[PDB]
Formats: sequence, structure tokens, C-alpha cells
Amino acid sequence: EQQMHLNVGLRKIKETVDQVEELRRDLRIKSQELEVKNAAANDKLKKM
Amino acid sequence: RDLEASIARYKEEYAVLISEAQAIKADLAAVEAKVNRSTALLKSLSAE
Repeated sequence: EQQMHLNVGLRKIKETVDQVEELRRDLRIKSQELEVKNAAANDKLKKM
Repeated sequence: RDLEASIARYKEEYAVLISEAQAIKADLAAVEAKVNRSTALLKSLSAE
């Protein structure tokens, strides 16, 4: 029973790792896109 | 008077461009705090 639970628990932990990595990768990509857009608006604002 | 009005309009556009940048920066700092903590969270999940 304990080994099955631990194995079932590892399966669920891998599932949660898949959920967070999908959120993180998309969170990191959005953060990088927002930083480049912020850096662009800063350069245009400095030129103006 | 026309040049003073153009300077005031440009200064208003810059204060608007700076306020928009600060919202983009705080949004980016939240999205990064999320990125860094989500990478480090995953480092924890894998250790577990």
C-alpha cells in the first residue's frame, strides 16, 4: 500500500511539475516579451 | 507660446510614457518574481 501510494504520489508530482513548467515557461516568455517591450518604450521615450 | 504649448504637450506625453513604462515594469517584476520563483519551485519539486 505504501509503495503504491508513493508511486501514485510520484505520478501526481510529475503531473504537477508538468502543470507548473507549462505556467513557468509561459510566465518567463511573457516576462521576456514585456521586458523587451518595456526596453523599446524606454528608448522611444528617451528619444522623444 | 506655440513652442511652450508643444513643450508642455511633449512633457505630458513623456510623463504618460513614463507612467505606462512603470506599469509595464511592475507587471514585468511580478512576471519575473514569478519566473525566478517558478524555476526555483521546480528545483524544489525535482528534489522532492
